[PDB]
Amino acid sequence: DDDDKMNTAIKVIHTLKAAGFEAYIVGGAVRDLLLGKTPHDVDVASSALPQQVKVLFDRTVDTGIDHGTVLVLLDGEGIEVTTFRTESVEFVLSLEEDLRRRDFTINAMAMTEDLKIIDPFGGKEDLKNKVIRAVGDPDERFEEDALRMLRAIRFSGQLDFIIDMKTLLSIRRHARLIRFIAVERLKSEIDKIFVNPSMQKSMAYLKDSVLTRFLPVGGLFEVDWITYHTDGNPTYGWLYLLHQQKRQFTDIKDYRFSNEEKRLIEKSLELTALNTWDQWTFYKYTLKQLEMASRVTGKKKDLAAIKRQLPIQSRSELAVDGWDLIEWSGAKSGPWLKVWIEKIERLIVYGILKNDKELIKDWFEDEY
Ligand SMILES: Nc1ccn([C@@H]2O[C@H](COP(=O)(O)CP(=O)(O)OP(=O)(O)O)[C@@H](O)[C@H]2O)c(=O)n1
Repeated sequence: DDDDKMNTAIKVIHTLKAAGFEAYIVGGAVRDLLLGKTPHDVDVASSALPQQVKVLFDRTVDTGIDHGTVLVLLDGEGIEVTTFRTESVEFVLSLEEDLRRRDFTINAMAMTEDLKIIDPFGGKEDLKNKVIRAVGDPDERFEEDALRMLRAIRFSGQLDFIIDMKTLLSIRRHARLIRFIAVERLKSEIDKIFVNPSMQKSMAYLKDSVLTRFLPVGGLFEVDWITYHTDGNPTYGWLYLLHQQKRQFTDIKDYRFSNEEKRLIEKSLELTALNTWDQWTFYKYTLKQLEMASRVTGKKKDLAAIKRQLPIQSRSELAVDGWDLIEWSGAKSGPWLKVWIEKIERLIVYGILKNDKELIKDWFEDEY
């Protein structure tokens, strides 16, 4: 491989310890190393306080300082250094105090500079058995942050693990608490589930855990997911969900999509409702919308080639505009222009009228 994150984190730990502080790799990096995977991120936990970290490193980003977190920039990587803490934020004085309030045992391990695993809650055994289990009392972990309930669902698909039975029954009992979680955090976890492996298992856990009873419009996630295959874009999960149920975008708008996301969903839904697609269809809709609609209805056409082979790609290529029509018509500017521009546009897109000012003028003077 060519990873640098672990190496950089080792250097960060070394500098922290050279200055008298304790420092360890924590979080998913430890889980990933034990799974033989290359970590996406490597967090460091330290007895150093944020301003003490800033003294030791030339380049830091300080946005999370209130939470105890300094981002250390080193060797072209960024390592998050967080003081021992628990969230609710309270700084604490030992590693174990920090670890004992984390969500799941596989996420509550630490590793030293010398590769020793500190695993007070059996993270290694659960990792080996492929079990997502809350640290300590699950009722406690889920009251501290109800989003953890949904995180457990997400990890089951992402790692192909099961959810520990006691933990899962705890989620069932506290699923109501999900109502307090910012919808942006909910959407972020669901977007991950939609692109992760084993997503059908994640969706069955979502239902079995009772989360679908209390998530915003939670019942809508209970569709048949067998024929869903992610395209790497979480948006396709939301469109698949709606299409399977013959529902419209407004039914999921609680999740606070961006305008472009919403447009992509709404336009794709339109395409799936349109009986037959022709040149104007391929002209007016984006490739991304055409491809997502094709994906969700099961078509496999070579969409890109059809769009590319149209006479023009967009309105900016049109050889005529409203002010040419004002000249030829002798009429004052008004909404009629858009009507007539579109007539001309259609004729060009269907390859009937040449995209040529003088020939469009001929057509117009004859039609008007
Ligand atoms: N609610 C939470 C959120 C986080 N944590 C703890 O913070 C660490 C970093 O999570 P993180 O959010 O920074 C990345 P993660 O979500 O684990 O996915 P990835 O590693 O596959 O990229 C996790 O390992 C948990 O121990 C927690 O105890 N309760």
